[PDB]
Amino acid sequence: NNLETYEWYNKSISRDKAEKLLLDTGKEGAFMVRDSRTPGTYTVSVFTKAIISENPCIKHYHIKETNDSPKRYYVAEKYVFDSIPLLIQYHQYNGGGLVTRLRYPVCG
Amino acid sequence: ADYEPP
Repeated sequence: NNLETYEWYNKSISRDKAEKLLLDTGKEGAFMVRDSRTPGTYTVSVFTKAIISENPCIKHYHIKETNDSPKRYYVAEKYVFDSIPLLIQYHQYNGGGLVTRLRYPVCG
Repeated sequence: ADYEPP
């Protein structure tokens, strides 16, 4: 899955640490990803950087997988790719619909 | 329901 090797896929951590660490990293785009327990794929933990007061709006998503080619994973409802990372790249170098889309891989 | 539903 060459996912745990990227700059955002942790291990045995869980969105908890991702958020616990992402929410503490304070990086306008700090994100990670992990394969939950009952997940049919992997979940990404993203963390942006809000102006002020409002406070950061960190968030995570589960890269939904399908049965096409390539589109194998999707973190939205149309964003399907066979490369969570690419998908990540997509959710960063494209439109995106999640927390200011992917940006910075704060991979613990 | 258990993961920020995109």
